[PDB]
Amino acid sequence: TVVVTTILESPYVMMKKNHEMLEGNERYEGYCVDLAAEIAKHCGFKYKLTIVGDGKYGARDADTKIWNGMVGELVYGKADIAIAPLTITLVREEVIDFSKPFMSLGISIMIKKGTPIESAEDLSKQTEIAYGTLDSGSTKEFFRRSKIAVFDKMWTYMRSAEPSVFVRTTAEGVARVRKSKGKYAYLLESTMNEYIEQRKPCDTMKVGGNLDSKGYGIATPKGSSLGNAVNLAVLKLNEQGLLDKLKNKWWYDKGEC
Ligand SMILES: O=c1[nH]c2cc3no[n+]([O-])c3cc2[nH]c1=O
Repeated sequence: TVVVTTILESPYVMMKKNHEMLEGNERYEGYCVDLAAEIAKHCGFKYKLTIVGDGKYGARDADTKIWNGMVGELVYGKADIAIAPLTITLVREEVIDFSKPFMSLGISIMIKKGTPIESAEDLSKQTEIAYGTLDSGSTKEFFRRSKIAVFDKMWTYMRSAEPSVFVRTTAEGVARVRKSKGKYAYLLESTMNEYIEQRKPCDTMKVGGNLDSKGYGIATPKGSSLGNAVNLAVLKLNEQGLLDKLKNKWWYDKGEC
């Protein structure tokens, strides 16, 4: 039985309402729950879903150099594969292998409906509406390291805006957009931004083109006997139209807006 690490992040993995009456994999539902079943079928393995102990994706402490999250669970042997919306990045790929992406995404803008902002350039050319990102992570780093004039102007503003425009969690970023009466715009992954829009009170919108391009991938340890098959399975499901189908199902068929 393959041990699958994953993360409770909607709509990827969520507890079914009647989870206490159930056990094992049946306790969960979501895009990644459906994906794990397809990947297992196509690779021929039995598996057990487990939620990542510390509830994190995967980052390496700059001082201690220890890996936390799902990446940590793979490099320290606690799980055999990670099936979740784990972004394919250079630092992670140095230590684990990623399948080809199963979903595309990029940095985007979340506004409270009615905010007169349509792009990153709009935001950079004004100060009435504050804007920020998660206070740690790649989105913040994107701006910090960018050489593009608009993005550098945005970084300059954000780094010294008061009150602080950075938030501790994704949920706080969403709540701040919702409760700031149009005076705060949040930068985050387009997939989450698209998902919010679609969730009641239906008061947020995704605007502008993505500012970068990335992808989520299934992760396995270096030398894993699972890597090759998992990678072919993702390509097959994309070509059969199944990945698009799952995305449409969890974002729109189950949408409320
Ligand atoms: O560092 C990460 N950060 C992530 C933040 C996310 N917010 O909404 N979804 O879905 C997310 C997926 C993420 N995946 C990552 O690997």
